Amino acid sequence: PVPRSCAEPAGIPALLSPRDKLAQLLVVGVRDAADAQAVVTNYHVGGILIGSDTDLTIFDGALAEIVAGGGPLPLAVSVDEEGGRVSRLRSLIGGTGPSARELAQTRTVQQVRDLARDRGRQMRKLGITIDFAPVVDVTDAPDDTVIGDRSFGSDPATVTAYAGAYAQGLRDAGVLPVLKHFPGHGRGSGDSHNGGVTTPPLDDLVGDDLVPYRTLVTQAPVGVMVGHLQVPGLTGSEPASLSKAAVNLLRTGTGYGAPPFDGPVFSDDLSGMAAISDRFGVSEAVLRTLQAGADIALWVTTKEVPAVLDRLEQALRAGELPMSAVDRSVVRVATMKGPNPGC
Repeated sequence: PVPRSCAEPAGIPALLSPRDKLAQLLVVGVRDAADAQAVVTNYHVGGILIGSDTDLTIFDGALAEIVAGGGPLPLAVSVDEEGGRVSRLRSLIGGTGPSARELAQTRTVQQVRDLARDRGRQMRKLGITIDFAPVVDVTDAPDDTVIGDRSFGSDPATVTAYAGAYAQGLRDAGVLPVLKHFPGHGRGSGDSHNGGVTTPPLDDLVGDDLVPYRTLVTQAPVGVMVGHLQVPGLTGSEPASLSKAAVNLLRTGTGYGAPPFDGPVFSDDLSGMAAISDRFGVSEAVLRTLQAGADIALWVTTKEVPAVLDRLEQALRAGELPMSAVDRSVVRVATMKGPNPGC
């Protein structure tokens, strides 16, 4: 029972208990209407994910009530909608369409902006507020590989032009675009989803994989998703999503030729991906990613939420996580969500 408020984002923390502040930083995948309604009513999570196993009849009237009942700001609703091989809402917004790789080869930059805006418009009518796209990974790997045709090209300038157009299209329609996967999955050693993955050395990334970010992180609003990527010279054997050194590079920008970034930062999926779940249980993974400076801890099921919040409250009392860090992220997510209607 968390009532809506007209307070400005910087002040939103004063309104909330510590448990509810923590809950604002969680985004979870849901099974259906009932699962989503229960997790929001009972635990007050900041958002939900329309994931691969989500029953899409949730859009038929259930969602608007679920959103209407949450507080103190509008519930976040997110989805994987890249097009081609990754298009959760294909049944509803006009099909998969072409892949990213196919787009950059067969349509202009402006036509790509057109398509993103139309698809984004249809997504916003359904209730979507966040799309985990565009991919800004750079690669020339085969179509069906883990990134493959999900990439706009093998050249950074090409990716900056086309991923930039896609993000602007979504932004045109009032949907938050999210660049992924920082600091570059395109030449990773494998698939994050069933094992540990390493990038080329940091120096190589700075001159190649990271170049699109230098200009795209400045075009607000925009989020950034950090991959489960081990980076030589930056993170050691820790995935980037759990590494404060990696998030700090994103925050400062200087080290790869970018201005600083103060927008919302998302972990990649913490539960369903072996790169994390081989080494960490869910509540420990959530603690780590918030310790790193991520604002949103993301995973694909609801059942872990009571345990996760218990562990995070423990971390607060034992000093494993300082309240200044929680408050700073709560302000970022309020800013992302925007004001309540009626204010």
